[PDB]
Amino acid sequence: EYRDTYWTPDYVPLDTDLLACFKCTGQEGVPKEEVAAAVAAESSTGTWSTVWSELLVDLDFYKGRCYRIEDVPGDKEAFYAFIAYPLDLFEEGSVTNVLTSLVGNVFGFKALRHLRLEDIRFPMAFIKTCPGPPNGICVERDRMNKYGRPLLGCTIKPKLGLSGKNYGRVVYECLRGGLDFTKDDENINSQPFQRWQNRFEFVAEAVALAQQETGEKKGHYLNCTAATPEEMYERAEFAKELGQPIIMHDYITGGFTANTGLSKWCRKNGMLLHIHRAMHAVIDRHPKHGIHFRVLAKCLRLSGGDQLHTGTVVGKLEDRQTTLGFIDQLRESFIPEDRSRGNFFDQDWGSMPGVFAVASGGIHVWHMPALVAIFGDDSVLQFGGGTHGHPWGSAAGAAANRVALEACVKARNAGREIEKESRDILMEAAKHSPELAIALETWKE
Amino acid sequence: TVGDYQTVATLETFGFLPPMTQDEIYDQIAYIIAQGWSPLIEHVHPSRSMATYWSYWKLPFFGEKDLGVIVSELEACHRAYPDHHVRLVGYDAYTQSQGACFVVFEGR
Amino acid sequence: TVGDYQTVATLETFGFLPPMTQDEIYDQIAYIIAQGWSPLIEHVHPSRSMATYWSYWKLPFFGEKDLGVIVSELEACHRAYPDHHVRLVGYDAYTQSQGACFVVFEGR
Ligand SMILES: O=C(O)[C@@](O)(COP(=O)(O)O)[C@H](O)[C@H](O)COP(=O)(O)O
Ligand SMILES: [Mg+2]
Repeated sequence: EYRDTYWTPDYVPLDTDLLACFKCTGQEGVPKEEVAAAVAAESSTGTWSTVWSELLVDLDFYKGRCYRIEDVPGDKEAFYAFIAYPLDLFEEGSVTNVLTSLVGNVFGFKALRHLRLEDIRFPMAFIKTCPGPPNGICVERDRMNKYGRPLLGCTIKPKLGLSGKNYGRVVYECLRGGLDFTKDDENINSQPFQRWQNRFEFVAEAVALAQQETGEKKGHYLNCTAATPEEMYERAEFAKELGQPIIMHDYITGGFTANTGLSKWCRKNGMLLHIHRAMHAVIDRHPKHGIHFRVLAKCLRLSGGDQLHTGTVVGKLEDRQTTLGFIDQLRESFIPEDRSRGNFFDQDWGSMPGVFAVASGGIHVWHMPALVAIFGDDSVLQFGGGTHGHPWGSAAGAAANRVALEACVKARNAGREIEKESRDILMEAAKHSPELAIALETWKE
Repeated sequence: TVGDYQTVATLETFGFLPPMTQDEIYDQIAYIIAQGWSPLIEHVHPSRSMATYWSYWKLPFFGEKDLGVIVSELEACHRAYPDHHVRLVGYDAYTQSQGACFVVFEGR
Repeated sequence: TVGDYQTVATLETFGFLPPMTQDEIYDQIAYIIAQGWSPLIEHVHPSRSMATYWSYWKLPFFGEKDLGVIVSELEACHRAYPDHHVRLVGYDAYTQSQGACFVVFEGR
């Protein structure tokens, strides 16, 4: 027991292996090969002890090995440890198992002061066992008939207080004014002041009465997060019986077991799934501890869900290169290796559909040319007060964003620089709309 | 009256903006072609506007690199059907999706 | 003919009584305000009369203590929509309910 039986510098990973990257720094004095070897051991076999039983098995086959050590640029005591795991260690189509194995124990191990899971390469043999998105980008655009432009959303406020009927009152106003989605807030489950069978039924009327008046398909992500899985399926089946197209779930707080059961219920029943990344900043935020959100985005694309919050837009989450890095991984089918965007591995998804990139949290009308240049067309833009905060109401507010979005698209197509000519793509649009002309005066500038 | 917003019936994309000039159609068509997509013209009676399949005209312009033909194939569909919407589409063969979809003529 | 009662189509409250005088609207509005409720004006086409949501005008008068403004905001909704019902509502914020709900103008 001293390791360097897990430090294989000559090994060439198979195409069936599951690779991983760790940004690590260990105790003072111990060489890097030993401390990365300890990460190799404690995340697979966590050994060698001395037992009679550990000789009943060929343990050189199930061992995880560290084949490369690289230095973090800009830091000295840290390093990158690339570790390879055999495909036999994991259950097929189980993402609850792949994290329980990797991050289940190594984070408590004592010799490491700092450890961060940065990336994972999944092999094509593992990807094909997982369910994946229930629909994807190209199937959602088919079912909703929305082409050539990003989608628009709003989150109903006040979060706390509205009855089932006043809720549907405010849902009806934002939809009938230009948006195509509204959102249940993450808190809204089934509170005493608004039970869920009363919210579900009055929203179903506000959606169906705005779909007919505008002549466009509209929706509202109803929150089917619950305390039990029997309760979650019950809300999902209520929502499908009311004829609704889309629902919502919280995968970090409700768990991957529930998220994957819901994601495969949506394929047999033809529903869409919107995912909220609640309690992500507890894990992902600090730059030396925990998991990067990139890895929790890959696990989400593997488990299910057609849209995922990426946020956060004030004025954005901020670098842009890191964000554009895992937006590629949510959407593309093959992603090369680029260190600037923090992709440590070449990742191939084959034919697995992409996931919509939802931008959120505090957008206003002057942010459109920067959110169309950065995110592209396979994005959803969700404001909370951008729609509701308009001096004339919630329908005149939605009518101002839908005019400023379609003016930024049609100027991107025609070869103009949207993120650079933003003021004449907007002031020349307000000449033909008094709803936007007053919105540009409020949220100046 | 201000501010009393009235719900308006629209098509979908570019519906909230005024009708496009001839010069705007040029640049949208040029963008559609420069992405490598295939143009495609449709039309319906404005009452059947929410059908899942409109009506072709005539076949998608597979591998057409000239926008001076599509601006003349749009007045033909319009003159032949002067009470129809005239849509303009951009077929993407690798993704099996549509990169563009906006009504050009509204239906006299 | 007596006594042959004919079923009549009504709205709901105060529907069986004759249309209200201007002075009656004063006292109902004054009662609505004196309970602490918020006035709210709606209208629909008399055919869409059984919709669950009518149409606002323009925003609920949150914290308005003057009934000389609401009697003038009722002729505005009527003149702007001379073929609509004009309802008068009283929003209760603590109970999340409506303490009043009666049609004022019937739709010319
Ligand atoms: O802080 C702001 O600027 C807003 O309140 C908008 O103000 P205005 O209403 O004055 O525009 C943001 O919408 C919310 O903070 C979060 O967004 P949301 O609630 O949409 O998720
Ligand atoms: Mg902002």
